[PDB]
Amino acid sequence: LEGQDAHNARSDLHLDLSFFITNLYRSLLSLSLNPDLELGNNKINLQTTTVLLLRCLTSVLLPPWNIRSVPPIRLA
Amino acid sequence: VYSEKELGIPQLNTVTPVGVTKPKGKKKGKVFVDDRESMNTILAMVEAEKQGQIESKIMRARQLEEIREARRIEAEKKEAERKALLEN
Amino acid sequence: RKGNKNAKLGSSLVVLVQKLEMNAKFIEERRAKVDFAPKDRAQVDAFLKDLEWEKTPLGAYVV
Amino acid sequence: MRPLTDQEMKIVLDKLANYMTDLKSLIAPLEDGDRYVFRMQKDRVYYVKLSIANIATCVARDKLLSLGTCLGKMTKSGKFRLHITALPILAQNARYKIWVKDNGAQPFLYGSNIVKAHVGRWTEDCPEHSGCVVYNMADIPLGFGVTARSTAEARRLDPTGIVCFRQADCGEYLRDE
RNA sequence: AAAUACCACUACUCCUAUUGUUUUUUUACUUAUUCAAUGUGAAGACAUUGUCAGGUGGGGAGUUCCUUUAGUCCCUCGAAAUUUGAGGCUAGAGGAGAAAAGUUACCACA
Repeated sequence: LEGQDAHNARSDLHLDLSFFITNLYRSLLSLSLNPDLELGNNKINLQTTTVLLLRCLTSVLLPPWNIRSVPPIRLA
Repeated sequence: VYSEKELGIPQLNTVTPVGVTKPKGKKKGKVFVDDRESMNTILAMVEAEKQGQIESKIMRARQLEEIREARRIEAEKKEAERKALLEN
Repeated sequence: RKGNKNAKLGSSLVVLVQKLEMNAKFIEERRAKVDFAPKDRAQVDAFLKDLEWEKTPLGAYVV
Repeated sequence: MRPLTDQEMKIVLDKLANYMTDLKSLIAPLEDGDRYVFRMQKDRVYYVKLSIANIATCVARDKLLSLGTCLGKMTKSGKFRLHITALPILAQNARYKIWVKDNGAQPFLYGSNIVKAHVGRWTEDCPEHSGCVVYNMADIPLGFGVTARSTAEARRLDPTGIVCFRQADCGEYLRDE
């Protein structure tokens, strides 16, 4: 969804990431108590789960597009 | 143009069944929707016609599947209530 | 309890978690009335020096 | 007081989905094993807690005047209409929302239609006749309505041109005083 | 309002002690009780459950009470003491039935 064409397609294509946002929100606590966070040019294939978590959180809270449109409730 | 409800037009049996119709000017028994599952199925249908047209076949299938699952859970809960009130 | 059958560990952990929840609640009521602006933190720096490790429900539990 | 029937629930949820995105959020269970339910007193629908409805059951029907939040009224012909009392729930779950300046917020509070001369922020990709909750520049829930044109048409529209049609504003609290 | 000298009574409020009764809260333990099994284990005096008095009942089944007025100053409850309030009685006036119905010098459209 952070690809440009998908971003412009968003409304027409009905591409909603609410499921992924909610899943990350519900899994934060389990990942926090997970003991294997640091047991580890690519943009997806990253070997460390904490690196993956920062990529997810950066995409959610600080998206490249519409950075000044993020819901304050989500941010808080 | 005048409404089919205003005009005394009889109901006609088609592929969509008329069912057991109710006599005119009499007590149409009120069935109440206060269950969380019944609200879920009505809500799922409402959101279906609100969203409408989807290009993705899998997305359309998932919309239909969530409506089907809502109906399945409603039927299960109603049958369970029937059993509960028939035995105990 | 959907494992093992170790009811001893089960009861020990259930009482542990109950006391942890009670202590968290206790902190809720005594912290609900503390001002913590980011340029004024006198109350939080003077929060609970005057209470000893046996008054808390978890203190009673541990002792 | 009584629960809503199937047709009544369908109509109420049709209006509510016309103005909102998520409705399972409204009917979802809470932490204490409680949920929000729908009730009807006289010709008005009330969005209420189940616990509150059950505890208010003891009040006589002719002496119960309000309960929870008044969501609207079912008309004589069987049509549901929302209210400025129902504005808050639309605020938590608004689909389309339009911001106005102070010089347009005061007219809207007087009961006028929103104009692009009053608008100061838009919602991108808004269909012609959709559901838009009207805010001021301080994100204060001010009202709700249906917009008259799409975003592109409103942008290319005359500065003195109707963009949204008013249905409810916060000035009705000065009606019922 | 009440006036103090004199000397008599009981009426509350706050404390103490033992020569005693109950009720409530917290905590502890199993015998009340709850759950699992078959040819004994866990929780716990809390839940659950039951009986009466009631409130609501647009849902299910069956059939076709309050308010005002005038009166005897006739009775009960509540209040204040040197008088009231609410009920009670006599007989006028208000409130086929959850499908919908009636109504408006009002609004919009036609």
